[PDB]
Amino acid sequence: GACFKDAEYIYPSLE
Amino acid sequence: KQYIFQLSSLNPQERIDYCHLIEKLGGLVIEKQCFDPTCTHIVVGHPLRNEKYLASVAAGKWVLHRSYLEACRTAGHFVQEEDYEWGSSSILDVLTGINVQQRRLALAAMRWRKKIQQRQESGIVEGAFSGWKVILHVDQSREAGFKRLLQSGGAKVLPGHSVPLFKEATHLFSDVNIAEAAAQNVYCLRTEYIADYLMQESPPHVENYCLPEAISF
Ligand SMILES: [K+]
Ligand code: NA
Repeated sequence: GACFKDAEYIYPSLE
Repeated sequence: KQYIFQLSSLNPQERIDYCHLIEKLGGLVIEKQCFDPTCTHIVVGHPLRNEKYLASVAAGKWVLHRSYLEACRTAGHFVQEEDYEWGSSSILDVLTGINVQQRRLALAAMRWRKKIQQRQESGIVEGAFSGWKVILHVDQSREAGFKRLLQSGGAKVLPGHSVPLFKEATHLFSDVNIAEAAAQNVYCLRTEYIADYLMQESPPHVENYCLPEAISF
């Protein structure tokens, strides 16, 4: 995968 | 028995030193960047709500503070992990300060490790998403990271979103006919449910995550 790029992505939370 | 490590959020000199140390103590290092479920142990410089950390939690890995590897170096062998777990009272006492987000991620890693490893000791390996059969409906840029995170926790990701898949599906996550999926006993949920399921001390209320078209079911 685009692991280095995707690593930045913070998963969404209702918190 | 066979220790397999990945490293995250560490400085360069650390990374080189710890890879050298792990190999010297008879461990394997997975140097590739994406989470690899072959690993047993992950050493992370700080918790983050990202794919690599959340996948380690969903799989119930040891999520450890770097002081673990300093203790191993002094001993000359891999030592007992519990007092070096990010969520452990021993580490939370060790830190000068921790933000609420990082504390919650640290406690989540420990909670899932305890649950998954207690069952592993009894001869069953199941991740946080065991029994999930998932339809993904997200932006193409996000699809691969959601798939990797779900598979890390034991979920099956179904091939696409066509109606025949609604019978086996348990969950459909959207950032396709939603009302028909909901009518076929599929939880149709916003994507926030996945992180919140891993992070919250009790299972989130699905009603708070239910997609509009599914609210009736
Ligand atoms: K179903
Ligand atoms: Na590797």
